[PDB]
Amino acid sequence: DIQMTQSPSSLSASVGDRVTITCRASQGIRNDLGWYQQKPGKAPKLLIYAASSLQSGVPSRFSGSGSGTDFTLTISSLQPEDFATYYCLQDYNYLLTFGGGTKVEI
Amino acid sequence: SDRVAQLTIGNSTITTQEAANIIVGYGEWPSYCSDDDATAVDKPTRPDVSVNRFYTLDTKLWEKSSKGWYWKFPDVLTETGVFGQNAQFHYLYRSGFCIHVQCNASKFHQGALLVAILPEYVIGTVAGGTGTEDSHPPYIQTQPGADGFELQHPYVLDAGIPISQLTVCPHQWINLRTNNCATIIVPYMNTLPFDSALNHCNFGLLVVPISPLDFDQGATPVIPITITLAPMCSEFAGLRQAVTQ
Amino acid sequence: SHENSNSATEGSTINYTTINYYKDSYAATAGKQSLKQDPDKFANPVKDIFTEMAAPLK
Amino acid sequence: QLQLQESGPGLVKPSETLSLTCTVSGGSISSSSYYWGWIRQPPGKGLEWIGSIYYSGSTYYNPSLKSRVTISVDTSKNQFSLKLSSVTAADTAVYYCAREITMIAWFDPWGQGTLVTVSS
Amino acid sequence: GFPTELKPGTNQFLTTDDGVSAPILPNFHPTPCIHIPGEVRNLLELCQVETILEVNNVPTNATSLMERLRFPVSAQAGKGELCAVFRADPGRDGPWQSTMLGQLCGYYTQWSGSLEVTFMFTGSFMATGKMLIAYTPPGGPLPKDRATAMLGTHVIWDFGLQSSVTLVIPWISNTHYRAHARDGVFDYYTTGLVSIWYQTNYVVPIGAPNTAYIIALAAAQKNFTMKLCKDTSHILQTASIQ
Amino acid sequence: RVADMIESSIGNSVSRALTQALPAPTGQNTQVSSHRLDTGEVPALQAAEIGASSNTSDESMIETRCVLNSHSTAETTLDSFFSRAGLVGEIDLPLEGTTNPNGYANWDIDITGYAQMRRKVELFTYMRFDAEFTFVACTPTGQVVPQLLQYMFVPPGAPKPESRESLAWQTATNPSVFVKLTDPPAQVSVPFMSPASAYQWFYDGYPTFGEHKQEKDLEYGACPNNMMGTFSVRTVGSSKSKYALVVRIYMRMKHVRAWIPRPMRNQNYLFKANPNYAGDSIKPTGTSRNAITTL
Ligand SMILES: CCCCCCCCCCCCC/C=C/[C@H](O)[C@H](N)CO
Repeated sequence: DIQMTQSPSSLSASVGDRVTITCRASQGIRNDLGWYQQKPGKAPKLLIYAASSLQSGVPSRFSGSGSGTDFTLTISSLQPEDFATYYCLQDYNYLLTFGGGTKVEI
Repeated sequence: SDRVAQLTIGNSTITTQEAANIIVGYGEWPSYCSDDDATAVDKPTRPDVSVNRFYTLDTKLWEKSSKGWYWKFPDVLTETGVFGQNAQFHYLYRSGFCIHVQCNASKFHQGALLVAILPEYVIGTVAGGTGTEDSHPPYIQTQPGADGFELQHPYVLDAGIPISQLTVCPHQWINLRTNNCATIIVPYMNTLPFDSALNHCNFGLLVVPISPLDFDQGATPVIPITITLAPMCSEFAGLRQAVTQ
Repeated sequence: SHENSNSATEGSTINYTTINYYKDSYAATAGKQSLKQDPDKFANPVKDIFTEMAAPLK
Repeated sequence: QLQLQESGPGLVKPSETLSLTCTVSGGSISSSSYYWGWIRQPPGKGLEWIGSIYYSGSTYYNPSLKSRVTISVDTSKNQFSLKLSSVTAADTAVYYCAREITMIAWFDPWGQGTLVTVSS
Repeated sequence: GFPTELKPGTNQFLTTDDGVSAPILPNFHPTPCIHIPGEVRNLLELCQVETILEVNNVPTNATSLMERLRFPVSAQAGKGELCAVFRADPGRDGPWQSTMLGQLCGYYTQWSGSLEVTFMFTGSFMATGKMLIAYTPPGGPLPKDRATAMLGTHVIWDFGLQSSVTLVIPWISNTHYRAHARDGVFDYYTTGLVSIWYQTNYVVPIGAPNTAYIIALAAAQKNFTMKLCKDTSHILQTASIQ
Repeated sequence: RVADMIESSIGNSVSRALTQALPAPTGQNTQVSSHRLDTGEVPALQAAEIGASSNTSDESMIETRCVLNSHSTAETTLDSFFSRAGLVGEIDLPLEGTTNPNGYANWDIDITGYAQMRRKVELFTYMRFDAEFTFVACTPTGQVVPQLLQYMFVPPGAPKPESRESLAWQTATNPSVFVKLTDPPAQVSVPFMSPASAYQWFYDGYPTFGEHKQEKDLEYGACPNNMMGTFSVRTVGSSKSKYALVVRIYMRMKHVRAWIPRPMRNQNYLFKANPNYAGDSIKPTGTSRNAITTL
């Protein structure tokens, strides 16, 4: 199984700052990556699919970039409501694997 | 009618079915030097059937992480056939070219491949990376013969200039979904009527995958790229003994 | 006009309009270069031309 | 709009047959452009997709769990169920059932989530 | 001799002055000019040649620089998803800096005429799909969704045997020429925004890659012109040449 | 009778031009266009693989009004883009130091010493032009002093001066210019002096035959047709000048003819007459944004 490595495993930022979290696979999926947010004790929420498509209802401050090996999720202005754990999910060869998960807290 | 083509020259013929149009670099066909342009007085040599023909140099493998390759013209032919012999025996050479790059794949393969002619393609080294070394490229890198050379920094074309603007020179694309070959006719481009085929490289052929090759496991993994080329209106003058460099 | 034609644009299938005060032509002014244009030499250097309306590949 | 709300026993001691049942409300399970996946999350750890079921019965299992799981779909009652055989201590977790679009890394909407602990 | 009066501006050295100078070599004739292919008479001939537009100017690592020459198109959820967006003003920092048109605009202050961006689909032959490529004139913000973008100028591209489409960005300006747009008051000269959306999904059969790439190539139309030549703020070397 | 020797019987030497230049004094006008609901004729679809640029126009993509465009194309000609004097040389004649300390200097002629003019001229492979050179002499502070300078153009093969007393400064045949620093700048016009039909900023080859070893790699790219001699400057006197001097040399082209446009330099220049670049500091052509979907 191709395993995705995320960076960093934790963060600490302020409101109104840009938070960048990277997730890079060993091999190339080239768009088969999505980004999910999860508040403590709640189900994951689909932020991004195809590594670039903003899910309807997700604020435009969330942005997915890149393709192939490395992918990037950026929050242009971190918000108090954006304290959560973010995962990257790859779906290659019809087998889906989640990332390590980064706990973004203010 | 416009996708099927046949290029016949000398004793050679190339047939293609999934092809684009033919590009005549700068809108001019190769021709012989006129009496007003010429300066050398000895009568030129025009073999015209034994040198003006298609030669197949060698084949590269297009992998999913290829940087791209380049060849130097007329350096690729300085050791192949009667043209190579003429270019070694004569001091002065002149000719245009018809380059034909071939790359075929299934309808389930994808990838794009820019094929460009860059006149006076000077190669620049990395200057030791930090930009302090007054380094110069070795002889093998400037004139790689018929094997070409694998590009190290395709984005700057190994010369500090952007590949994105390389489409300003005579070029075509090999788009595996549309065509499987590219044909470019280049006239003789030089500030002189003749010149040496051993010291001066008139232009460089570049083959750079702009869109990476892709396919699913189970399809053919080996996608070759074959370069073929025909000298045209070849002229040689200044007969002497043979020299290779 | 008994000044020798020494300019770097003598011939050139062009017609300049230069001012000169010497017998050497290359010492003249720049003049007005001809406003001709051959864009297809680079934009459309195809052996077989095709119209805008037609499908390029057939 | 679509909603998922699964049910299943909260206590499953080892070597039992852990079984869930996810029902779909406000929509049809018989849709040709959606799979139905099961996601497992150990307490305090990350997520781990288990397997997806197609309304025609086709399955895609996790290679780590291709033999110890069974995902079934009942189109009559708009439901799908997961059943785990030979449960161990490394099986307790919170489980979710999600709607999936293949080849896009899509999982939306999700369920409320059901947490099961392996204990006697 | 002949009475004369010297006026203001004598002894000055204007670099753009076009006058006669003293020749250093009397009776000198240059080497005759032979015919050379590819002569250029006007710079506009270069502006009407398509060059790759770096719409995907996200990556900057020295190894991922070539990924700027194309942007991805993938299977989506069939909800009119947004694919890419860029500004349409060629003299501005951004994608257009990758084109010969952009570099030449760097040397001129004011420009005019219609632009043209050709997108080439470099995916599999079995891959089908439809896109909506929309130009939004100035004033209108970046469209939030396909419905808002559809209200401006736009074309609907269908992937097929012809693997390229042309979006003609027409000259829609209040002024006859445009100075290069920039952040600040000079944003008054903005051209608008080019967006790309999914008209339908990107559809492939089994065994074809789920992701393809589009290569954008920009150029100028025939009503294009530039004026007020200047020095480029495009490269700005930061050292001396040894 | 041989048929094939008669069939050709002629070297055409025509260079059949697929295209010709037409007069384009102004950008083309726009014609009125209306809606077209048709089949078979689709001007919007192209084939970028053919290698040609799109022939699509405004009239076929939108419904356009008639615009009578009277915008001149005169300023984008070569004689408008290159006939601008820019700094190409800077020579120093100080009183103390290790550079040109003996009141004279030699400067081999080359446009590739400064980034601006170099990048402007690199746009083309070949150029043929007549130069106009202007010399602006002053002190490092820009002060104008009463000093007499001699500028001598020494073509290749002529004796270069080794001292300000050198007999080479007699200029029996070499062009020379005597200027007081209080006079206006010294301006001369130079013809096209290359042995070839045009200067070439890119010469993919070696000037000499033989084996090409690493110790001679610096000969790669050296075009003797571009080496037009040296410019030697001295303070006219048998005694050291009492003023520290700097001479800035500007050049504007005229009667310009260019061939083979090239991709424009997008990396910092490192050395003269080679495309060398820093491999560890390669940079994108333009600015970079955060995401392709956001501005
Ligand atoms: C009395 C002083 C006269 C000054 C003489 C200056 C002569 C200048 C030589 C002609 C102009 C050369 C233009 C550039 C040619 C070559 O490409 C460069 N040297 C190489 O980069």
